[PDB]
Amino acid sequence: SGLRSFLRKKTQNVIDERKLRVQKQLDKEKNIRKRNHQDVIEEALSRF
Amino acid sequence: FDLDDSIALLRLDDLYIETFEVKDVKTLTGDHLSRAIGRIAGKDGKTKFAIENATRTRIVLADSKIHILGGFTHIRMARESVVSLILGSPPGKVYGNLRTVASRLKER
Amino acid sequence: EQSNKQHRKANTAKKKLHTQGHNAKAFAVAAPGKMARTMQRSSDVN
Amino acid sequence: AVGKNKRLSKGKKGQKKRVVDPFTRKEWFDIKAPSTFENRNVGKTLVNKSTSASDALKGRVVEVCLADLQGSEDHSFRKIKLRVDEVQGKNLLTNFHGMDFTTDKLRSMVRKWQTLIEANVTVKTSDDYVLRIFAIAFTRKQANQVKRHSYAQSSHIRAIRKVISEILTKEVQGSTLAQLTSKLIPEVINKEIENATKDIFPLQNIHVRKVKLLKQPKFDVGALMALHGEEKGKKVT
RNA sequence: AUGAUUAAUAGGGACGGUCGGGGGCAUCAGUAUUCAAUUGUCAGAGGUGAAAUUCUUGGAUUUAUUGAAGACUAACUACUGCGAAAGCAUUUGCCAAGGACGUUUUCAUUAAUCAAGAACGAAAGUUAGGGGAUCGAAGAUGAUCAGAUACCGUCGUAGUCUUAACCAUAAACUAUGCCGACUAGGGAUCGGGUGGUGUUUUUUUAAUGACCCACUCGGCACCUUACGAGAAAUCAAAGUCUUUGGGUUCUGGGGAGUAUGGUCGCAAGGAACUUAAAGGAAUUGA
Ligand SMILES: [Mg+2]
Ligand SMILES: [Mg+2]
Ligand SMILES: [Mg+2]
Ligand SMILES: [Mg+2]
Ligand SMILES: [Mg+2]
Ligand SMILES: [Mg+2]
Ligand SMILES: [Mg+2]
Ligand SMILES: [Mg+2]
Ligand SMILES: [Mg+2]
Repeated sequence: SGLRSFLRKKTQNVIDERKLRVQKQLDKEKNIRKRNHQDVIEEALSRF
Repeated sequence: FDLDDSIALLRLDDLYIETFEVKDVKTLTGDHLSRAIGRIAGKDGKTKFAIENATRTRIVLADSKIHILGGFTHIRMARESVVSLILGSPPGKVYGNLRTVASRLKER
Repeated sequence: EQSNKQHRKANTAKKKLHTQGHNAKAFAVAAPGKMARTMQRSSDVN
Repeated sequence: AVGKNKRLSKGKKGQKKRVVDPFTRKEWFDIKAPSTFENRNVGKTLVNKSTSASDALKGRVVEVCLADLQGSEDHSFRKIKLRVDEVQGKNLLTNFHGMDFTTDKLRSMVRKWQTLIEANVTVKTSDDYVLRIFAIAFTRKQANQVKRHSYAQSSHIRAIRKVISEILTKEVQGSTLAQLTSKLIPEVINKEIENATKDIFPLQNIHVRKVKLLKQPKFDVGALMALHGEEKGKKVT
């Protein structure tokens, strides 16, 4: 206990935070997969 | 601070916020600093709530940064108890003094 | 309820032998068993 | 403590009588900013009337937010110091003296889980104006990053610092201060630092934190008038 | 010029690109403290739980433009990094050093533990110079009112800094000898390397990054469990299938008092007497 419980709390929060971030990336990649599945001046400047 | 506590600033006209750091009281580093924060909060936050109830204030303990919301006389009373905890006073001794001042607060 | 566990601070039997100016180990008999038998008898004669 | 119970002090014995209101003798003066800024009117100041008034005026420094001078909140967090150099008919002609950020903005950018990169260079303009520039940058995490932090190795930091010093030195040397101030307002310097240091490591919140004026050459009224863009009197009878 | 075998997931050396708040010498910056110059205004400023010394109408405190001195590197700062430990956070350059990684390079037992014997060793402290801003043992002084604020305020010696030597002590901690082998799962991070992939990239100046996934060495750590251990707290070691042999160094056999046929130490100096007592108290009594 003491200081050691507090340090445990921080690591668990970071671990929980990482899970949320990773799930967001997986969700986004699924959207990209679905998206992939489904003026003269501007064309001259499309490369920029 | 909690929203309902923050509303007190709108409702009343004589509530202020006092702010200070742990390093201002004493140069604590490493585990010594972390233990000091735990001493202010106490187990389950009981020490922080004891100060809040006794002095009629609200305290936010953001790492080494302490903010106290309440009346001018009240926040000074809360500040002294917090500072004693930082200097090393055990929570039990601070709790006793809180009971003494808490008694005085009612009679007046 | 504030309790702090006490600090444990740190003359061996060997040093007791050398406490005198001389080394007590260096003045001993060859047969201690014979000595004890003879001391007890001589004490009774005295 | 003005109470009667307060113990008497030695200094209370003899006190000068207040017999003149100082603002009776003060005279108001209007401060004008260089042409590099959109809003020239930057307030007014006061001085004791000449018995001269100009001597107290010269060397006076006033600091004002860029938002007022440019009329846009995008510069709310940046302050510009202007120093009085010439006086003409209650108009105080001022020149650039320095630049700095508000403390609240500086504290906002500094955050945990990232590396703080700060670089400084002492360099002179083509006008022989010696000045010191401070730059600040922070690392950022990529779009697909999963690590909590975005720390950069000291090799990257030293590489980024070298690039920043080259850009700050290059622009100041190949420019006048009036030109240099013209660069500060649109923050083109920061965008240049971004692109140059980018391949080394992604960065965020790249800004020129502060500008100091260490030395000045001989004052030139002719140049000052050109920056601000003489008058006959009226017969008194 | 000429006799032997491996090349140990032993060791040493070499080479390659790295990595580091590792070290020494210079160098650059940053506000802050104190002081000083100029500047505007006028009665307080300071400090405490409350006050008093103290400073102040020759202008204190406060304001603005500067300068000088000596320290120190905030935020970034994290259960992250380096070093044998003590310790080490501004920039740039120089000097040498170093762990890990990569290697189809080299030597070939050169090793482990270590009486004897050697280098470094926080803070404080001793000798002799320098410096002396901040804080500050000692000393002086204000106040001695009130128990949550109950020891505070002002000046401040030695010291704090540095140069050349001494001192060698810390709760100098895993409160835990070293070397080697083996015995569980999990994913976070630092350094190196390998492969894939697609974003940020970008172009014959050159030069090489960031992120994601998988793997692999080395490291600071962490979480869940031990078919093991322990009385227990707990332990990936404090384990090695009922009682015991992988190698080697050191060490052992709490809190209060009582007395002493013992040992060693420890200073300075050249005159009472009253009635015992109502011989009293008293706004209160007789
Ligand atoms: Mg080999
Ligand atoms: Mg090498
Ligand atoms: Mg003044
Ligand atoms: Mg690091
Ligand atoms: Mg820094
Ligand atoms: Mg000395
Ligand atoms: Mg230590
Ligand atoms: Mg082992
Ligand atoms: Mg890796």
